[PDB]
Amino acid sequence: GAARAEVYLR
Amino acid sequence: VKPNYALKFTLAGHTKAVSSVKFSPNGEWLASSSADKLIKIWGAYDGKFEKTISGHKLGISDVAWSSDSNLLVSASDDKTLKIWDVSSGKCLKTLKGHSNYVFCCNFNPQSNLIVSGSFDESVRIWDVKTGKCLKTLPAHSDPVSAVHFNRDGSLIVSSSYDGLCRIWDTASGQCLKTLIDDDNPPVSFVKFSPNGKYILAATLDNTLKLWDYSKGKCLKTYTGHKNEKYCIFANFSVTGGKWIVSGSEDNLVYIWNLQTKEIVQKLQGHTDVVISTACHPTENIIASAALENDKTIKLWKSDC
Repeated sequence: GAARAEVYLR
Repeated sequence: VKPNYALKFTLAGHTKAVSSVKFSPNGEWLASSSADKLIKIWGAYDGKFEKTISGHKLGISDVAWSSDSNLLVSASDDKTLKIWDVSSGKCLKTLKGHSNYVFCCNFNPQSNLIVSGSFDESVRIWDVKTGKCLKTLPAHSDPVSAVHFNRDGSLIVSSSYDGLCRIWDTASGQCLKTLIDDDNPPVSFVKFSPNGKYILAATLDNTLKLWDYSKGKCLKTYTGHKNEKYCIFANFSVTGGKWIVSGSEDNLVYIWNLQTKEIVQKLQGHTDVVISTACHPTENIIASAALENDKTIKLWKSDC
């Protein structure tokens, strides 16, 4: 996929 | 005064979430990137599909045009950036050096350098001609969400999920300024204003902020939209009235009056998060793009 289209949690 | 953006065209073709849309500086084209590993080129005024540019091994999070509209640079989960000759579709260089997903990218105004940001927490500066990595900045402590050069290319602004905005000297790589506002929400996007005097920053607490970076002061706040999860682009619209434009997690495009900070228009139509918006350089045209459940790009036109 593409990282921008995913949620990133600290 | 308020704008009157109205839906003109819907652009279908990408097979996964669209990640970024950008108009060419000459106003002729729209480039789009997607999690489907492709870049697509479309006519800016009619929305007519032009061609697909392929080569990345994994999805692409960003794409950007060179100043003369001749090249594109893309940032991918394959940990590379690729420089493309738009007219031929050729991949001129593959930029290898990041150790994790590349998230954001841009050329400098002279279009001889590329700046990139990554999940590896660094900002890299690359030579366009040779494709070589010139400098690696240990910029942040979490993924870098955005990178942008100022008006003459002397500075780079970067943002990160670590909650900081940093300004870097392009020549030396020195950290000249760290900007933060008394709370530490992830900074999801940043860019310099067209005049280079300000920085527009988005944070994952549903807020956009206009900073005077020389003074390190927040001058304007724009609220009302939903942005708590994704790195949504924001823009300065300058062709007609002076607006701030952004996508939102409630599936709308939001438009604010830059000076008053009031919401002036909300654009309804997308069926998923509006991740990216772009403003046409000469006409009052907005392009918007949405995530996985939508997969489309929309072109909106206004009289002001």
